[PDB]
Amino acid sequence: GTNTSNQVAVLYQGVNCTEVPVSNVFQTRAGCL
Amino acid sequence: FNFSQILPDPSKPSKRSFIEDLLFNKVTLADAGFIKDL
Ligand SMILES: *[C@@H]1O[C@H](CO)[C@@H](O)[C@H](O)[C@H]1NC(C)=O
Repeated sequence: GTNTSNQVAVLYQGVNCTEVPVSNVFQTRAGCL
Repeated sequence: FNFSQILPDPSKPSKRSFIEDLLFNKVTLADAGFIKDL
């Protein structure tokens, strides 16, 4: 929420994102963080 | 009173107890993993 900062993080829903990730990668059962 | 079957067995792999496990297996449904019923 902008009232505090303006930094955000990204999540891809369905991907083996090690493979097609298109810093700070981390794999989840729910996708790419 | 012996609440053995219902109380979760530590040795059981899943924390699910005897009765709980039986139930899960009966219903033919287990989506293991969600990185993608058809
Ligand atoms: C992503 O792909 C690699 C390739 O071998 C695989 O080892 C890994 O298990 C995959 N990720 C998931 C969450 O299955």
